Amino acid sequence: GEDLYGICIDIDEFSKTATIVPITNNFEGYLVAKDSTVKVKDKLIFNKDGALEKVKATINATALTDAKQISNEVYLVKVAVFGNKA
Amino acid sequence: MKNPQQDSGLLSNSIDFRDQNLIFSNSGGVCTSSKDKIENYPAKGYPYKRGVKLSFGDGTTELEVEAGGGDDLYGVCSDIDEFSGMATVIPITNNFTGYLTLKKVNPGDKLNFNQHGELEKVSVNAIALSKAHKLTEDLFIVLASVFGNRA
Amino acid sequence: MKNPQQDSGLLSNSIDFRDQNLIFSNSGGVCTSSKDKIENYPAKGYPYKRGVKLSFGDGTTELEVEAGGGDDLYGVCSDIDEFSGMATVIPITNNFTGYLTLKKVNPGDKLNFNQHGELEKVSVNAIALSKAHKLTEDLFIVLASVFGNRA
Amino acid sequence: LFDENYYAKAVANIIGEVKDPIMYKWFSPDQIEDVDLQMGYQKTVKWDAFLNANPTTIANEVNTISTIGFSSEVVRLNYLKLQYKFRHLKQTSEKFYTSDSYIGDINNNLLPFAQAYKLASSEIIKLINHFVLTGTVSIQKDGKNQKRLLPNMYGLLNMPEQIKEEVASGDKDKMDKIFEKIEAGLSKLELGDEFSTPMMVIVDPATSLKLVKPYAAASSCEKWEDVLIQTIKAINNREDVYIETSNLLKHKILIYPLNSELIKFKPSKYMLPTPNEQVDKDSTDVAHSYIDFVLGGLLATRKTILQVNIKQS
Amino acid sequence: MPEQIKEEVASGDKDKMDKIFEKIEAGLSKLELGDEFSTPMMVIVDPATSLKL
Amino acid sequence: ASLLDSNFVPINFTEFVQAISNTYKQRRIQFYENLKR
Repeated sequence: GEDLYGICIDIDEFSKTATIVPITNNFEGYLVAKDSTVKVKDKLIFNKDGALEKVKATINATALTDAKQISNEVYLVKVAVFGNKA
Repeated sequence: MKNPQQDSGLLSNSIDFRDQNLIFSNSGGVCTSSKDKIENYPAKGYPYKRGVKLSFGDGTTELEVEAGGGDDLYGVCSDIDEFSGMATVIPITNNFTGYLTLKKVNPGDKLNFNQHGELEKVSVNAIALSKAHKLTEDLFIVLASVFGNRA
Repeated sequence: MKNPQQDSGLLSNSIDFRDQNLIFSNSGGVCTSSKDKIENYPAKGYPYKRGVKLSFGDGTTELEVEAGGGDDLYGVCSDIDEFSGMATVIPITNNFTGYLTLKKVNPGDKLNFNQHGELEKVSVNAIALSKAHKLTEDLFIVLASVFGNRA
Repeated sequence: LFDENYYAKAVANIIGEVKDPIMYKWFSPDQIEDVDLQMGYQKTVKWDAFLNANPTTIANEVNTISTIGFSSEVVRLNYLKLQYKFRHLKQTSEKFYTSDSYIGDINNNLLPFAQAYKLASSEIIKLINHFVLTGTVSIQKDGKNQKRLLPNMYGLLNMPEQIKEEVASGDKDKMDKIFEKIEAGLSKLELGDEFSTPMMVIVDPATSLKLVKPYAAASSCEKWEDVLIQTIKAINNREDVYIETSNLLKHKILIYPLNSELIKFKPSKYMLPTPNEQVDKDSTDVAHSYIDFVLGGLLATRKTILQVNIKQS
Repeated sequence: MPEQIKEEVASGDKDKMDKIFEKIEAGLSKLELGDEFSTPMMVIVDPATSLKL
Repeated sequence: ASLLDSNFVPINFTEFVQAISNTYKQRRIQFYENLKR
């Protein structure tokens, strides 16, 4: 939503510490998607659960590839996020 | 072309030191930090000294950058290698201060990128630090500092 | 451009010997006499493989040759040096046989030069010795023999 | 230098464990020559002649004679320099991760510099071999999102102006139809005076499986592989014919001579992976290193490669 | 060993070497050796199978 | 000037890279010599 501060790119469960890139820095990588209804050249918004869903987008995130499924609910999609819209 | 391909007829006079930077060959920024994030992308057309936007093909080939602006603005092209067809892009997240192409304007004016990657007076993107300088009949440059997107 | 500036990606196969002359780089005539009169003139534009006409400036500069025809026809350009900007002209008094640009035709057809130095079907100037050969989308060549002007 | 830099010593001590590329089998020893470049082009000029018209009969007196034309072709080979970056453990930090059997954090997927460099070099060599074979660079099984490359950069499979045959979808399993297409391509091949040279064929595993079937009623002691070898020996002046299987290829058959005068590989001497001097250090235990590799340099004469694609759609 | 290729030749075709070789070819097709396919191979057969071979 | 030669002492990174290239070339030559086809 409008409360987005950044994206967690790494995690360490032993120390329970999340390494995060701030929203002010652009990123290109694989993130969790809500479902498999995301195609290339699609505007994406973070939901209340922190998952990327197909589109009032405060940030400008565009999918580079299609949703790829590994588990029953795991959907990884390559996305480039490069700031906030206006 | 950033470097004039046509050969000069005369040797330059390297005696003066003033007004020797208002040239189209000047690549990069007037003030450059060592912590600036720089990317390289395939160049579609000639986006040099212009705002760039990401364009995706049919999926067979990877994404490229094309001269543009508006809501699709992705960054600012500050340099280009012609042999490899590669455009150097500073992301819109990173701030830039330097000479950029201006649509054919006074200091303090708020400038935004148009559909062709050219700055124009008014969301704002930059603030003019000088006036328009004419290099060719339709080529105008301006010193602007870009600080991202803000309404 | 007579010589393709863009470099080829592959070595040619020099095994065949047939149909290896229908190229735009072929300069001169298929049959050439040692007693032919040849002149060189400054080139206005690109009149290669086209009929040329004399054009005079304002008097400050000498005369030049420009792609043209009609009643102003002076000769046929068979070669050009790009470095010097010099077009080789065989006068209309002298007869020429070779490949010339054709307006975008069967052997035996009488052909005359148009305003742009291109041969077209019908005063007559030449006779087509073959059919039109397509080199580019708009580039057509034809083997013709020119024997002067005759109504 | 080794006393001052640990990474260079590690690379020198672990460089031997890296296997040779498999692309070396695809070319003869004389077909490959190294060039000194990292990014640029190498151009060569070839001169050809042609006949303008029918000959002139020398009878009595004549001044106008038929002419012979000449032409030049400039062929340019482009080279590209690419880089990869990988993360590893610091040399001083190794001792705090050196377990009894394994060295490196399993949870964090962190490895020592030597092992990380070995694995990265292996992957880069695999990518180089794939590019040399197919002519494209990609990391997807679908083959999409390929890297846009400079012109005059081609591989054995995407080389233009070569003999290309396509087996239809209906005849995807008909080895007779496949061999018909192969025979048509071999007929259209043009070797000229360099016919007396060994020939090389590269096939996919499915094609190799189909080859060993008896030639067709079924023949005795005669198989499709033997028939193909005889057919190629017919045109190569009964020279040696080699057959190789590559998992990179899929429903593709590639036939080309092994003569340096027709197809030559002039790669950069820095084409194979090379470590970079720049090392990204920080206050933590994680460091970053860079590997450089050069692509480009395959030069082939026109109409000297047979490329058969079996449409599976 | 689990997660390996297993083929079954039917009872009626126990003496049909062509059917046996068909099943063997299917198994060989379903084999997946990766890039290490350029390696020697080993086959173990019972004496009856050897006599049939 | 190859990494195979234990007597090689690289003065600098450029010489190290040159030795790497020479080692690659020598490995290619050795592979082609050992190949029997």
